[PDB]
Amino acid sequence: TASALGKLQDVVNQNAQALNTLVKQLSSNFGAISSVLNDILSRLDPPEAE
Amino acid sequence: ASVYAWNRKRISNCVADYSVLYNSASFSTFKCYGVSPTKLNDLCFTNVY
Amino acid sequence: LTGTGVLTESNKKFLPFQQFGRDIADTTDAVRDPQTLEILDITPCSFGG
Amino acid sequence: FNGLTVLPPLLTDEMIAQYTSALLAGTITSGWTFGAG
Repeated sequence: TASALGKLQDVVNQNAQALNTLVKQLSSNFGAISSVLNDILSRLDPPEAE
Repeated sequence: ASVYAWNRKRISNCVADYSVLYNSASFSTFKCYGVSPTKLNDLCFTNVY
Repeated sequence: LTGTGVLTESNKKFLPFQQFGRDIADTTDAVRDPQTLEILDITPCSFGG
Repeated sequence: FNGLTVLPPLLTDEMIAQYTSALLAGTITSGWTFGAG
């Protein structure tokens, strides 16, 4: 039965969950017109992008 | 056209330089939204209406 | 669409109505060139400490 | 690919298995004595 090593599995899982959340957080707009930085920097003027 | 029956045209399969619109001074008003008017020469679109 | 990277051939079986694919972080991964039907991956340039 | 990189550990599982076989070989043959002398 493989369930014996619960702790060693859960210490990996708890880290993997946060490491995935930190990268998935990148999608959000935070109120900007568009999430992609190169998109904003292309369709817009340097005085606006800031 | 008259505002009750406004007129529409659909443009595709085109190659156009907008720079002349900024050399011209015949427009009482010229305002664009959502795109920087100077960079229009570097872009592409699926249709223009 | 601007960018930088390493273009490579790819085996992604894009369907005729599709142009490009995205990764989980919402960035372009593959593209279809506007002059040929081939499908290209984009991979970032090498970096390190 | 967005600036995230793992780093390798210093010791390797073979060195750790050398340690954990030395401790066994000591405990089987020498009792406690090897720990304090």
